[PDB]
Amino acid sequence: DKNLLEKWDKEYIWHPYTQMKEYRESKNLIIERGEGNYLIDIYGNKYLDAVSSIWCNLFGHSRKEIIEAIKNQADKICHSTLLGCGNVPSILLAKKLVDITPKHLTKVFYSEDGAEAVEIAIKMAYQYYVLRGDKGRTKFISVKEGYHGDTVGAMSVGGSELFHGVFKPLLFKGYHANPPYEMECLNEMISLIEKHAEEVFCVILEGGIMGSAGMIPYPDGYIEGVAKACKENDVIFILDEVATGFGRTGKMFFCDNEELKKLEKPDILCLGKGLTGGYLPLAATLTTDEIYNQFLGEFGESKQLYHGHTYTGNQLLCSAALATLEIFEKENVIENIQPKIKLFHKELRKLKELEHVGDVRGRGFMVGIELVKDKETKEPYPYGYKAGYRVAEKLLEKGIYMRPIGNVIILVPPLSITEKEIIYLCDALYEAIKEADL
Amino acid sequence: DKNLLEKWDKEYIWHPYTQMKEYRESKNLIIERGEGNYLIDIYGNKYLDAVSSIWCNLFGHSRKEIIEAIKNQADKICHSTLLGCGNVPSILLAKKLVDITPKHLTKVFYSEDGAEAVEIAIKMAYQYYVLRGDKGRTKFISVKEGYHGDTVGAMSVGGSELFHGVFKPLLFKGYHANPPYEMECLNEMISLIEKHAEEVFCVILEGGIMGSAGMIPYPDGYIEGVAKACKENDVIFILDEVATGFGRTGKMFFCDNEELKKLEKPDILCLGKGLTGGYLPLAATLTTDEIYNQFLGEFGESKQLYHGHTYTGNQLLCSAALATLEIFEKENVIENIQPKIKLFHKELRKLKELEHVGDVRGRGFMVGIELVKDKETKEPYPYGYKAGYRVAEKLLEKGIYMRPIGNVIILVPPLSITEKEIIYLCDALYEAIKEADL
Ligand SMILES: [Mg+2]
Ligand SMILES: [Mg+2]
Ligand SMILES: [Mg+2]
Repeated sequence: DKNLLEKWDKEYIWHPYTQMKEYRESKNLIIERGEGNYLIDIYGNKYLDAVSSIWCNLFGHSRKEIIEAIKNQADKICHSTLLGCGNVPSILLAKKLVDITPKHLTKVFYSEDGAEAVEIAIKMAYQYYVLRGDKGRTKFISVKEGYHGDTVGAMSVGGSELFHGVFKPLLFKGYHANPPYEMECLNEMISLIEKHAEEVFCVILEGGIMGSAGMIPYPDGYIEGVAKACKENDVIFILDEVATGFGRTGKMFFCDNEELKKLEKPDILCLGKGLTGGYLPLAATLTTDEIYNQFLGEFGESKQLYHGHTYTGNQLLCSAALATLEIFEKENVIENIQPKIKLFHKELRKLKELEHVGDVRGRGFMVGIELVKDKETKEPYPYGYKAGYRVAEKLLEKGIYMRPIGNVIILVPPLSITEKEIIYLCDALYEAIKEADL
Repeated sequence: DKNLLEKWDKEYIWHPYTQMKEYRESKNLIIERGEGNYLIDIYGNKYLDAVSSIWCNLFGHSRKEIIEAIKNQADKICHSTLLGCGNVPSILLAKKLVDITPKHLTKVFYSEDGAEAVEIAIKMAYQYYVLRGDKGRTKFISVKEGYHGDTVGAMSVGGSELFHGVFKPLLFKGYHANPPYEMECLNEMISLIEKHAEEVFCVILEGGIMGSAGMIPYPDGYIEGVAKACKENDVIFILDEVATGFGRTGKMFFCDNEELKKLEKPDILCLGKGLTGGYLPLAATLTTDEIYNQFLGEFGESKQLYHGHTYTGNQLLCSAALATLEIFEKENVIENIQPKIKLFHKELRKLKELEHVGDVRGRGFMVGIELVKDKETKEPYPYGYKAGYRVAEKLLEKGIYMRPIGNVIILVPPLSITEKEIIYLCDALYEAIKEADL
């Protein structure tokens, strides 16, 4: 009963990232099923998933290989532990993950969410230095507006003042450079690394684009310059590819970068979201043997990483990821998305001419369109104006689901998006921006 | 394949809570499938899952309703967002969760792991008081040896010195009473609540037993007196039932307690592990409307809880839980386990006679058996001696999988354990303790 579902949703669920007073007043999408690149609501209406269910869905909502891998695994066993035991799917997947990532990344620690992968990276980096005999390395370096998740460790190293600023008494402190967007901003970051090296246990950045800040790319050369500064100063470099990993930027991983490979950076890579093709929560933290080796010794020396929740390496999670990686290989996904990305960027250029479009930016299939009140001033709409949501409302009427962040329209379409869907998406966005009350 | 699986396991996976030096030297259980209460390894050998795959498995490894619920949901859709949208399974499950928990707990915020549920509880409690206009409530009260998970927020409020003590520079600070194990100890805790009330955003405890500390029960009346003290002193009380929820202690939830119900405590309840019957990572944080309502307002007031990772409310996770709750209701689980728990406790009594058993304690199906070098002194075995693992080795020869914590043998059997399996288990433990080098 559709009216009951709507009522129960508003009565019983406290939704993530949502002002519930407004959600309870509106007619919200309630999804019942999915086919291809489309979410289907309880009214039977179809919406193109233009943000990939928040940046995780790679191949659509009815991809048979991943669905069948889950069902086949559930007929064997859904979960048994990695605490002092092993399980088959987690072993096969760990080999695949080591093999598809840079050669210096050789060890796999599993978790469920990108934020937990980052918490684990933080704890490994911190404890590495303690075990290695370093003293006083209790701080970190990151960037303003960076985002790594919403638990306390993730929030500490993030720079998301709006989301996490209220929690400052609970966060551990470090240093934040100005948003990365050679350039004055690289120089600023190198200077911070050089100044604070001996007091810091890591530098952490996202994989070449700041997602939650509104899909802003790091300038070319930026991550490579930071990595080299980390190497020159004996600081661990953590790259968070929770959103960028698995093809979204046009490469398999941002860190598939000859210069980073040459530097053997990052020392720690976090993965999540698209790892399972979007169907289940798995994440991974991959490290160098150098980091792993510090935690080796006799049991009674108490040097092991005392971390790991219940469902670490769960077989259903790992079965979805195995199927995902198998798709990558068998369908030559990275080569096959190249004409689609090229078409997407070509189809976005006309948005630049609209009166309320300040900036069109991003990398591959991760794009933001920044709305502005005045093109020449660059002046923003007030937060309370919900300019991006005004655009989202118009897109919904044209059969497209888009979630913005503040003034930034976000497009993170599935790798499976068709050329026709791309052309439709950008033509609909053009009209939507014109129809919105801006 | 078997030798390669073993090699890849040791080569590529950094296992949770495991000294990898030692794991790489040993022959470790690699699980391939499950049937009923038994894990089946890649050699085809069967092991009774006497710890329920680390305290999550409720009904065995081949429970058709849960497996079928997962498969049926995967044919509709595996995942769409709860960020500003809804999905059907999460709605049906949220109503069921509200309905089966105490009546003052009316709202459901989903996550993947119990540690995240506790981080969310922390953040809700903290931000509640900021929004309500209170100043300086930045500390918490908990207990020494308590355990809430391994992310930074969970570690801060936990009291697990061995696991998390090295991370102290990254943890936010508070007050820890002495382990609840007795009126003297309740009075100590109440006094701390009275003393620090206006500077504290929560008191957090486990649901009636301290798991990771070695299955030590809180005395009867302890939780009730703390809850009453929280009510009388205007402090939020968070109860972590991640391990105790869904029948393990003999009741559906520890907080199904007439006194706690009358006090309308706890204010926030954390659930996880057995929620999905042990098959997938789902967790939930349930709260009162009082807490939820502080976060209501207009969008531009920015009062919403800016928390929620990608896979919040995932349909596969929620489908497993729906099936789980349905089993509870349709098979009258809580009434049916009562003679089995009584049998279990009766069959453990003989262990008390053995030379190296210091203590047999627990609640329902959560039991610890504390090993000691001298029964007269109660002196422990050194950490490095791994006395519990010595016992685990002998149990493994008898077709039983048990994971200890230091000197404590842990038994957390599935709710589906048969009377025959219970008698087998306790007789084998009796012999295993005798055979071990203690
Ligand atoms: Mg590699
Ligand atoms: Mg055209
Ligand atoms: Mg309730």
